Amino acid sequence: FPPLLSQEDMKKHKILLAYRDRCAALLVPLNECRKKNYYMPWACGHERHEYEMCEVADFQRRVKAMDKLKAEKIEQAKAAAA
Amino acid sequence: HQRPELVSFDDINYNDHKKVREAQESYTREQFIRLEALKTVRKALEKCYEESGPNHFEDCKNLAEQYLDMLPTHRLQGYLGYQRNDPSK
Repeated sequence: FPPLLSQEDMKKHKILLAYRDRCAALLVPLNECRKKNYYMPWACGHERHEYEMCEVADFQRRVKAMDKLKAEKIEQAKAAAA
Repeated sequence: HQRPELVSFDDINYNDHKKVREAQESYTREQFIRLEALKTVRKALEKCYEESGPNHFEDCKNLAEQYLDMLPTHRLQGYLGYQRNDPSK
């Protein structure tokens, strides 16, 4: 789960917009990997996958929002005939 | 080094030609002073940017505010026109 939404840590952990989303703090274990390591694919198998699964959770709640919007538009298209 | 005294160009009745030259010299120097202030602004802005990384909105905006204010000014000297009877543009 997205644990937090900090802002001054989110500035000092010098990250950019469109990484400045939810699940943003999980880049802090990631990039600290990537510079202590050399950001190869044999760098952080677990630690990348953690942030990846958090992104998957955000994707699925976006899919639920899509469900809601399509349901509302179809119900309005139903109601407009009466 | 040396610092010539500004003459206030609009004040000396235009025959004492050494004073006229020193007035236009001084006015052009004042132009270059505001120009070098603009150069100071740009040298500050580049340091704010390369310290900021992605942090435009943090602390680098307020440079850019008076930067794009100061840039359409502080450019030319021309001549302080006599009467400005006919405007255009």
